Amino acid sequence: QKTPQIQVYSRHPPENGKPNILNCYVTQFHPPHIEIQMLKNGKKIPKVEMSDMSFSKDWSFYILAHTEFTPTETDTYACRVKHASMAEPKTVYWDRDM
Amino acid sequence: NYTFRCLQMSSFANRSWSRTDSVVWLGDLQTHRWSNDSATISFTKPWSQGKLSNQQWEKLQHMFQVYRVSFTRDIQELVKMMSPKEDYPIEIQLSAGCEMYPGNASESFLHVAFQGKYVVRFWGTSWQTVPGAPSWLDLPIKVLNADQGTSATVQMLLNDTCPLFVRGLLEAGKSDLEKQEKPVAWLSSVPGHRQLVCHVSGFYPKPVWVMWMRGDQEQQGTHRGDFLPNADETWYLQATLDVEAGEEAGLACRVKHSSLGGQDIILYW
Ligand SMILES: *[C@@H]1O[C@H](CO)[C@@H](O[C@@H]2O[C@H](CO)[C@@H](O[C@@H]3O[C@H](CO[C@H]4O[C@H](CO)[C@@H](O)[C@H](O)[C@@H]4O)[C@@H](O)[C@H](O[C@H]4O[C@H](CO)[C@@H](O)[C@H](O)[C@@H]4O)[C@@H]3O)[C@H](O)[C@H]2NC(C)=O)[C@H](O)[C@H]1NC(C)=O
Ligand SMILES: *[C@@H]1O[C@H](CO)[C@@H](O[C@@H]2O[C@H](CO)[C@@H](O)[C@H](O)[C@H]2NC(C)=O)[C@H](O)[C@H]1NC(C)=O
Ligand SMILES: CCCCCCCCCCCCCCCC(=O)O
Ligand SMILES: *[C@@H]1O[C@H](CO)[C@@H](O)[C@H](O)[C@H]1NC(C)=O
Repeated sequence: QKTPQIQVYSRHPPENGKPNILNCYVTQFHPPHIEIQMLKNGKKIPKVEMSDMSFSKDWSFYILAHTEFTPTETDTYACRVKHASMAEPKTVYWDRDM
Repeated sequence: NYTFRCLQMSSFANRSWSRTDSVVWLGDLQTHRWSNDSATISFTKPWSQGKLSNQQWEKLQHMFQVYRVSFTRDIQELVKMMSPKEDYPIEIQLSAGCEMYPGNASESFLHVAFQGKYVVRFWGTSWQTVPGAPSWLDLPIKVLNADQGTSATVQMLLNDTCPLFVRGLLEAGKSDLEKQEKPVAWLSSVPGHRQLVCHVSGFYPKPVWVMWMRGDQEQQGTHRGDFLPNADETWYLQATLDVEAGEEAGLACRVKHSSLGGQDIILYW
């Protein structure tokens, strides 16, 4: 059992009011069963696309989730992960630079 | 030097629930997917059939179709046999394929992990446990090796089918494998020492150089992050530099990448 690492970053330079794509890359976890959500102001984004799960040379699993988004300076965005290795969901916020 | 990797992930939760999903990679590009939900393998590239005729592809797929059902029943049987020492849930992963070289191009591999630990490989003409694997695998592997037909097929697939197919793939997918996508960069920081961050996104292929400079002098504290994938088969990388406030002036992030052709990105703080 390995705990997932979560990295959240944008596809393009984040410019306020301009449509973009936010990525949530979840890696280094085992077993493969996982639930990933992306949040806008703490609320689940319904349209989220997920890559096929895969695994690395060390046998740990990884997956990419992404969703369309428009940064502003009034909305927060996060990726939230539920996995057996952790007693509670892990949420990581997009830091507005990444 | 391309590696072709077929990755199988099988989960067995109990006797009435299991799934097997596969993804196939040529270097860092996905070429096939096969979900437990689908009857047939899906192409993720227009060129994913490589140089195989419709008929040869159909035969290869039929073999994988039979294999997927057989594999499932075999593991279910291996558990019945070995239980209680090994019971559900169970995760099995298989990594199989070949790596192509110059001249006559290849080495093949088939590695198997149980519960996330590498335990078995196919090598030479038979399955073998790797040194340090648990002794309960002894009988299952003897039972598996008793299937001479499977061994012959696996040897063929690894020694002959895999390199031939991959030669055709490299040929048919040449334009994509050699595509050039340009990075875009932008700067940021968090506010007394500031961490400066140079973000580079949208580049393909993976090799890139990113560095903080002050004129022509390289900033040795430049720390490169991991390569992170974008969903559109391009890459993302960031490079950071710890600085003292009132020192950012003069600093610049320089980006070199094959797609730029001499027109490096240089972004001044
Ligand atoms: C797919 O490709 C694999 C290689 O990746 C082939 O595997 C080889 O298969 C051959 C024959 O089936 C094996 O050759 C035999 O080697 C024995 C010694 O093996 C050891 O020593 C060598 C180094 O010399 C090591 O590489 C190897 O790992 C072992 O440690 C010999 O003792 C054998 O000779 C005896 O048998 C033959 C008949 O079979 C007689 O003619 C001889 O007189 C003698 O009695 C034999 O030479 C070889 O070991 C395998 N290689 C490996 C690395 O395991 C598969 O055969 C191939 N399959 C297909 C269908 O292409
Ligand atoms: C993965 O796919 C397999 C094969 O399509 C499914 O296996 C069947 O499961 C049903 C219903 O539970 C059984 O009654 C059948 O006998 C199984 N068929 C074979 C040939 O294996 C399986 O349900 C799928 N797994 C999941 C979790 O959806
Ligand atoms: C032992 C594999 C050697 C490779 C043989 C060539 C097959 C190329 C086609 C790739 C599609 C296979 C999809 C993965 C199936 C699986 O492993 O369950
Ligand atoms: C088997 O596992 C599945 C998947 O978690 C579960 O839904 C089901 O309740 C389990 N029990 C059985 C034996 O069906």
